[PDB]
Amino acid sequence: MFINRWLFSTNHKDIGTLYLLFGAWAGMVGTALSLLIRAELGQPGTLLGDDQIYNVVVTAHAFVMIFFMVMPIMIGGFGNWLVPLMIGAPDMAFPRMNNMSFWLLPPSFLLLLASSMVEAGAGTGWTVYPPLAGNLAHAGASVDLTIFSLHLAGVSSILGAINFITTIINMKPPAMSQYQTPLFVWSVMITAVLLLLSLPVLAAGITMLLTDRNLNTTFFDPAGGGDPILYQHLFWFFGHPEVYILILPGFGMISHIVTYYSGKKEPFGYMGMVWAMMSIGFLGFIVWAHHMFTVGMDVDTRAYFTSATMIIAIPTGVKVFSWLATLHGGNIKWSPAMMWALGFIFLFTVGGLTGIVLANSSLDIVLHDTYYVVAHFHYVLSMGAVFAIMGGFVHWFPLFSGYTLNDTWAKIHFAIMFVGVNMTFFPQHFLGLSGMPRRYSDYPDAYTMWNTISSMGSFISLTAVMLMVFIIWEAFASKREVLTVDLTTTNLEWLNGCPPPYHTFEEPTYVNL
Amino acid sequence: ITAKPAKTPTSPKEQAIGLSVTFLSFLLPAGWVLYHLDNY
Amino acid sequence: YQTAPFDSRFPNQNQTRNCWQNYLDFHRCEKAMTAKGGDVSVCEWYRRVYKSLCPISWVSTWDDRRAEGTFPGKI
Amino acid sequence: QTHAYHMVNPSPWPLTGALSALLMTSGLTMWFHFNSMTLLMIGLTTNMLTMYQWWRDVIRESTFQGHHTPAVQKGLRYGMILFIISEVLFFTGFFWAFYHSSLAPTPELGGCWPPTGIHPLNPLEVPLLNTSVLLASGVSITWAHHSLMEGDRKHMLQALFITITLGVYFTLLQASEYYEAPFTISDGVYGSTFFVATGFHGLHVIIGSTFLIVCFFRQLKFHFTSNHHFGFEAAAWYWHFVDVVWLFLYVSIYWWGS
Amino acid sequence: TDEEFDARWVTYFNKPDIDAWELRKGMNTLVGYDLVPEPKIIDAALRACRRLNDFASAVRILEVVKDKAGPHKEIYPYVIQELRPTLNELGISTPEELGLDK
Amino acid sequence: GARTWRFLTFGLALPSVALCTLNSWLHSGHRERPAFIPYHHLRIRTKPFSWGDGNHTFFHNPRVNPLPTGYE
Amino acid sequence: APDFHDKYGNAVLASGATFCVAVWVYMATQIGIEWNPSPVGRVTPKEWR
Amino acid sequence: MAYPMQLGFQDATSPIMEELLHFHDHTLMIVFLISSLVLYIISLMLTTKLTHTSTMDAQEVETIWTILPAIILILIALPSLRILYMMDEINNPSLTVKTMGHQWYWSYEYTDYEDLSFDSYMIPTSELKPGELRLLEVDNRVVLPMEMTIRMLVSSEDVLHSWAVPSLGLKTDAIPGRLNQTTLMSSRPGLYYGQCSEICGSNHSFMPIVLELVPLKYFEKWSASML
Amino acid sequence: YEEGPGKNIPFSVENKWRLLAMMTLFFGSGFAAPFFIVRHQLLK
Amino acid sequence: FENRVAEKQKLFQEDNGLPVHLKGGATDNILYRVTMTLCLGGTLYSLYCLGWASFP
Amino acid sequence: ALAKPQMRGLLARRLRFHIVGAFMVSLGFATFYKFAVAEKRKKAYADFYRNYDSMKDFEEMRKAGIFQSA
Amino acid sequence: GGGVPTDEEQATGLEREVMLAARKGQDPYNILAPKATSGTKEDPNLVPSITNKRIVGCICEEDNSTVIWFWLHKGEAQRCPSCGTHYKLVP
Amino acid sequence: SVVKSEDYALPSYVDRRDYPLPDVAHVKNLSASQKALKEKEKASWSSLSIDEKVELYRLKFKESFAEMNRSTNEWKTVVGAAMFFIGFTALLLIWEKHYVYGPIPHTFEEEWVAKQTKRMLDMKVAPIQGFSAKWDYDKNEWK
Ligand code: HEA
Ligand SMILES: CCCCC/C=C\C/C=C/C/C=C\C/C=C\CCCC(=O)O[C@H](COC(=O)CCCCCCCCCCCCCCCCC)COP(=O)(O)OCCN
Ligand SMILES: CCCCCC/C=C\CCCCCCCCCC(=O)O[C@H](COC(=O)CCCCCCCCCCCCCCC)COP(=O)(O)OC[C@@H](O)CO
Ligand SMILES: CCCCCCCCCCO[C@@H]1O[C@H](CO)[C@@H](O[C@H]2O[C@H](CO)[C@@H](O)[C@H](O)[C@H]2O)[C@H](O)[C@H]1O
Ligand code: CUA
Ligand SMILES: [O-][O-]
Ligand SMILES: [Cu+2]
Ligand SMILES: [Mg+2]
Ligand code: NA
Ligand SMILES: [Zn+2]
Repeated sequence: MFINRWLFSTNHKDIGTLYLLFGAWAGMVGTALSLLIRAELGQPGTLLGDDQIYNVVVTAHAFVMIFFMVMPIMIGGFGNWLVPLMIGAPDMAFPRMNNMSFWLLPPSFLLLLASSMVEAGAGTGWTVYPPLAGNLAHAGASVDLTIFSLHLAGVSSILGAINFITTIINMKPPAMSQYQTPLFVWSVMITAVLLLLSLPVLAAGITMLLTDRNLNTTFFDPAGGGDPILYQHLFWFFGHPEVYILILPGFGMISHIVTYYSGKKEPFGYMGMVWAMMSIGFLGFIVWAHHMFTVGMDVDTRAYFTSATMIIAIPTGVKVFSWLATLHGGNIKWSPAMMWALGFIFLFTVGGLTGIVLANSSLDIVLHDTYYVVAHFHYVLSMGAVFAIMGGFVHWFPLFSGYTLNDTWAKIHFAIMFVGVNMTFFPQHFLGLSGMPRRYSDYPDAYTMWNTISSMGSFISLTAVMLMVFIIWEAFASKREVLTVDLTTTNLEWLNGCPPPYHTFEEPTYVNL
Repeated sequence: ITAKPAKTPTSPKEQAIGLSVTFLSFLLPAGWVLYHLDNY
Repeated sequence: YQTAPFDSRFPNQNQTRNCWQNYLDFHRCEKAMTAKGGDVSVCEWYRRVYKSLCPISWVSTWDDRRAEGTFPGKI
Repeated sequence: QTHAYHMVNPSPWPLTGALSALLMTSGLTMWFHFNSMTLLMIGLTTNMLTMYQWWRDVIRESTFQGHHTPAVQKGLRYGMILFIISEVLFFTGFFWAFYHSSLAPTPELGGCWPPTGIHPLNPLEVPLLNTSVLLASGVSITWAHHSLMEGDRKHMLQALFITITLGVYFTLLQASEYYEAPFTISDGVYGSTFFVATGFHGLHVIIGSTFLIVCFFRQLKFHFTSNHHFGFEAAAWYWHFVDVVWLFLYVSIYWWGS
Repeated sequence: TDEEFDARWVTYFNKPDIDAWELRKGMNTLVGYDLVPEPKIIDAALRACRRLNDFASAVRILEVVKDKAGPHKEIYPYVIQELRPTLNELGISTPEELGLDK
Repeated sequence: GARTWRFLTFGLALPSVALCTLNSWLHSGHRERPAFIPYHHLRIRTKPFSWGDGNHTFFHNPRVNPLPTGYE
Repeated sequence: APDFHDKYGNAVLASGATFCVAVWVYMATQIGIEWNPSPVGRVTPKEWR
Repeated sequence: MAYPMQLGFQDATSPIMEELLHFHDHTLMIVFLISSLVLYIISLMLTTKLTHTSTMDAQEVETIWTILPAIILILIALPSLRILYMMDEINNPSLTVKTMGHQWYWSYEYTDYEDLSFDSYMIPTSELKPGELRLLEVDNRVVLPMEMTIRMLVSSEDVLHSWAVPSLGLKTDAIPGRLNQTTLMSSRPGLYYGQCSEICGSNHSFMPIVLELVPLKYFEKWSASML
Repeated sequence: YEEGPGKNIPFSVENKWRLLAMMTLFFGSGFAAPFFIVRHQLLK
Repeated sequence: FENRVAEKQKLFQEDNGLPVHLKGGATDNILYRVTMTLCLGGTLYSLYCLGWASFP
Repeated sequence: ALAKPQMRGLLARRLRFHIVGAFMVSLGFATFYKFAVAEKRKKAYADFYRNYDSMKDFEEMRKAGIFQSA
Repeated sequence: GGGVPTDEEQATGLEREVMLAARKGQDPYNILAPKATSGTKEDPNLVPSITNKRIVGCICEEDNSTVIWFWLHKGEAQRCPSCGTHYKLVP
Repeated sequence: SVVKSEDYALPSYVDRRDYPLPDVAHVKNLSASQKALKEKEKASWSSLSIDEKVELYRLKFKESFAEMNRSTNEWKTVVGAAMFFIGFTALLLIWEKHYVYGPIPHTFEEEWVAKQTKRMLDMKVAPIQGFSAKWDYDKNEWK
């Protein structure tokens, strides 16, 4: 029974559960790698070794946080649990293929940890640029195991994207148009389209890298008439959509959380929210070379990428102002999930704004490959993607489990993590303006005060992560079973009870025209 | 939300135990490695 | 002569082809002038420009390949 | 249930497929770095077993158990279109690499395309024959489709056999062209682009031909009805995709790149 | 217009055979708006409560008038002042008279 | 209809294949191999191949594919 | 009935704040951390050549 | 170079870096103002017991939502692109210097007249002279004439590097097989520091750049002495 | 299959102290792994 | 060939509780056991190969 | 007796008042920031360079022993 | 030129059930959107079910993006909590 | 009034200031005296006692608006506990400093910093605003 249920699953909720457990475990690995980075940086000098061990830890930090924590939790975990429920569907379109999207991830993660165990690791940066990642400067298996790890993660997400798009398009009640689906469901469908189109270009690029390393191709090797800059274009053609992939499900969750804890039946400006997500998705494909402003492209190209990147602020602004307008007039419930979402609105706004500073090529010359970039992306990742994950986890935990968290503990957890992430990343703006480079194991002495403070903030965030594990333990330990949930008339996923039965919507909803 | 009282209440002492075990599971193994870095 | 002037053919940050073209131009002029027993001094402008712009290892490699018979540009 | 969707029996093939992907990738690592093909051959074998049993079960579910209602078939249509879109974007990366390298040939190549020392194939010889072959196979598979819709078993089988024959002809011609080519994958970016882009296309021709062969044996066994034959539709959509990729390879790499 | 809005709501609550579902739908809809309902609307709702033999809902309506005023402490005592004749006629005790403000 | 697509298959498509097969047959036969020149952008070797002696491409043809050191 | 916060909130807030301040002030000042503050208004420059 | 507890950019050594400071001031004022407005509005939405929970009409307010941000982005892009094109403008350099990145040090070639080239390595910590800066000094500085337009050409002979000098507003990637151009003009004599700005392996943190700006006549005699 | 709170999970919540052990091993293994990998790379 | 689909419909619709991957009979069990043995055995061998490759 | 207070639109009235107040404050902050940061910086650079003597600065540095080349 | 089975001949299982039901104008597997009645207490929307409760979603007005969801139980007609539209279960 | 897990699909009771009249009464089952009180409620409410009026309220509703809207002392626990755990964090930092970190570079010695500071002033580091601008070259002292 246990094997049939948990290894042979064809059930969207159980597969969702498997993704949430996998993502939680990957978060711990990512948090440990984060602490190693900030332990190295937290006093001047050398703690672990030279930049090779250091950048193995930095590279693995990013891969684990992105591919093994955020994507599995948001898309595999919240997506699988919530999407079918929010459209009244009995499962995903391809419920068996869904299981393979999950089971590809343990092997993908195994390949990543093998990459760090063999030789000297892949100390490349998560971008894996050649020639440092090539067979001369990174001889041996590490970078090939990294490539294969990304191949498996990529297949997992492409098949998942096919599953989501098909499910969302094809499995709604016959009366429900796309314009009567919840915003979370829209956020997943758009994320899935981005996956579908972007991952195959990454796959092409890393396969070229593999062949340069093992089959004597020279895609990226000037000796054969190749170009390291071509690899950058192929990776970033993926990688800019990838950050929109990381945020969009978060925007969908935020919309639900803000609506719910404002006591509203609906988000403000639904069709503007849909327009804003599809506009962000579309714009996200035409801006990639803002990661390349220092490579030597033509001025007119830099002027285009500056301008197209800035455009993104307009739809994103509509979302932020619509969240504010959803709060407006609310009967506000100061829940832990509401606190996460209010932190997300503000801190994501600050990170988005530092992204707008970066979009200016002329200024990016001085900011590129410095900690100012690191400050921008951790405001939108540790204080944006992660704040939406935490808000969605504490909001839907009683749905998934049938048990309640201790809200006082969850508010304490929010307060500690809020202090820790701000302490960690706010001072990195100063490091970046003043010229500290990225991917350094040590720094000139002038940079000591802000590095020290930033490392102290990383320890506060460690305390928050340990406390979250206790909080989950205390909820399963205590067994406070849910009774009544408010606002089920506009939150379909709760209407089957907590947790819902294995099979839901065996009899579909009735919706008339 | 509303909920039933705990089926298996976790007393302050039991919560101190859980919290202490949780923290130690993170801190001891990492502590042991970082203490022994020089040895490595 | 101070350094290589701005060349409207090569107005962008990527100056690779400016180096390459001037190396070719020098060596093509040198072959033309030596063939008839002409004077290589007429080729001097291309020599100064490629020497200004071109990395020493690129010139050294290209010179080796011209001697080896493996230079892939037309001279 | 009172919906029309398919609740699938719990299945081991997702896990065997995922483990086959671990074995193939760790096996390629073992082959490239540890001089051994053992893990790779286990992975390829488990991958083939997984594919066989999974698609076998899809046939059982549909032809033999009746779970493919119109709503389920509509989902499978979207799934196959979206899969083909992902495969288009995979080849787009290889075309981008080709145009990048050939539009701006570097000094190492001679600053020219084709590079100094490269003697391209004549696009009017076997590449033109390969073009006629895959275009003809698009005509023959369209005949097969209309024969099946019209209830004509013998002509469906004849047309689909001709389509497969042409795919096999293409594969054998391309294998011969690979052996006869005076340039190799190690011949700089020209060899790299040529062999990786045409080589992934060749793999896709082999996959598409295999899919058509499955459809041939299913038709021999009377699985398809005149109105219900999504496996054949999907194979034909995939086969048109393989033809269109070839036309873009022919115009780009063989003709314009010569 | 304001007078038109108020008249619609007075008419709604004044329907002689208003049922319990309609009373609750009316009050639960009304408190969604950016206003404290005019005494005349509240009078009509309280008289509906009387026709529906529902004393408790009359008291709850007085509580939600106070709640909708937010920090504007002047509104509720004004509304109670305007309603005193109806409260006396129908025997409706205020929440304060029942200790339900504690 | 089926009849029209069979008419196209046998009346246009397969004749075209037969004409291109003729064209290829006629232009086949071995063209003289060009002088070996050890160009550095060709015969790339940054890692031995994972088969044979490490120095032969996968579909090495001795008649037309020189090694880095020239024709066999 | 008074809840956990009514009974222990004052003690938790007072003891928490007191602990936090004392241990951060100790860590900041008593264990040899180098903060590397600005020399401006602090360091008397000394001949180096 | 950077100084302890620094909050903003290193002081400008070049006119273009001055321009970048005033453009950053302009843009940061906008960033502050928008962040502050969002935080204030959050606090405003969360500090009243008044409620309005019925459906709200969106189209009026979405015109403000989109037009005002669009105008702000134009007000950032106009000066942004002015500086981008100023940087690109034709200037007529007096001198061309090349730098080649390596694992892990920079080489410099001054080949307009004579074959002058040398390597430039970090000074190990244990060898610093009293008063010298940890991780920033090099054995052989890149001596250059002050108040003159210089063409720098940047490449690599191995992996990627990137050649940066913050106080001059410079960062140009070092890519093997590529020759990237930037222009350098110091308003002042002095010593101007930067650090490798593309991950390049074991000693990425330890291959700095030191420019040493002096009058032309000193540069000419140094050049002659380095042959 | 079993339905309801505590049954729709691949781990047991029947005993809160066995659960604490399992959760400790689970999260603690993920958090420890990078430290042991660093140790492994340093001992080569 | 003759159309024997109806006989396969009867076999695969038999009310015997078997999942679809085993419903064809004993051959299905053999092929499942071979597949799963090669997968699990191969995975253990991959882990052995990692242990080996993790040291010089 | 108590006067009839305003009973309608209290949320909207509060919003109008505070959004105007936020506009007026944003204008105050842009004026302060123009003065305390941006103009301060323009004036610091203009004042530094107005009578700046690059050769005198070089001679100071040279006499301090800073240069390899002088 | 024959030999290909028809759906009439060879469709089975649920596919056959759906195809025979459509021939009779019946929708037991909920492929079609039901058409609304006037929704009054006298003319309620009739909601088929195989059990004694079914979830309704009410799109109260054409083109509303918000759907109102509730369980409809066997017995007296119930009203949408947003628009008051009446629904009555028919098990 | 006992709410049961198996009741999840039935109309339910909520105390919410934005949903004043919930879908069900708080108490549905009535004793003999409560049945008599609901009969009395059909007569003039002027004849109900204050106690009877409160009992009718409490049958219909669980909490009053004042009760459901009450403030709590929870902020004190949250803030104090968060400060505790932030304080605990400093213990981890003290441990790290004592057991993990070795000595920092010799360039942070007081005499090194005093010499480095002079050399930065001699090379006029940041002379417009940042650093040397804060030194008085005429008085040989910080401004
Ligand atoms: C979730 C992740 C995420 C998100 C969503 C974003 C969002 C954006 N990012 Fe970011 N970014 C990263 C993750 C993310 N980024 C990562 C990981 C890197 C580093 C990659 C690597 O090198 O490793 C990076 C790098 C990075 C770069 C390259 C810098 C460099 O390497 O030198 C740039 C360049 O333009 C950039 C810009 C932006 C912009 C403009 C947005 C926009 O989408 C932001 C839009 C948001 C707002 C503007 C705020 C809300 C708007 C309003 C309140 C309306 C009013 C506002 C205005 C008028 C301005 N990002
Ligand atoms: C008839 C045409 C069909 C050809 C197929 C035949 C055999 C191998 C399969 C190829 C699959 C396609 C592409 C893989 C890469 C390279 C092969 C390219 C095609 C090919 O066969 O190229 C040959 C080289 O093969 C070599 O190196 C051999 C390489 C063998 C191992 C390849 C390594 C695998 C790469 C990993 C694939 C990653 C894909 C990930 C999926 C993405 C996730 C979404 C060319 O022979 P040559 O002697 O150099 O020149 C001819 C001289 N007379
Ligand atoms: C040396 C080569 C090794 C490489 C590995 C791959 C090699 C071969 C793979 C060949 C693909 C064979 C696919 C066979 C699918 C058979 C099942 C099928 O066709 O199932 C059909 C549904 O389609 C469905 O699932 C549609 C299922 C379609 C998916 C297939 C597309 C190809 C996938 C290839 C893998 C990608 C590799 C890309 C490399 C980058 C069943 O429905 P019907 O047909 O309507 O029947 C019902 C009627 O009888 C009722 O009256
Ligand atoms: C980034 C995450 C890490 C955060 C910091 C963690 C805080 C450390 C927790 C405690 O860790 C322990 O510390 C002990 C010292 O206090 C070590 O004992 C060591 O030191 C003792 C004192 O000398 C000896 O008695 C022991 O034998 C010896 O192993 C012990 O191994 C280690 O497990
Ligand atoms: Cu060189 Cu980093
Ligand atoms: O990518 O931002
Ligand atoms: Cu980007
Ligand atoms: Mg860079
Ligand atoms: Na360090
Ligand atoms: Zn309705």
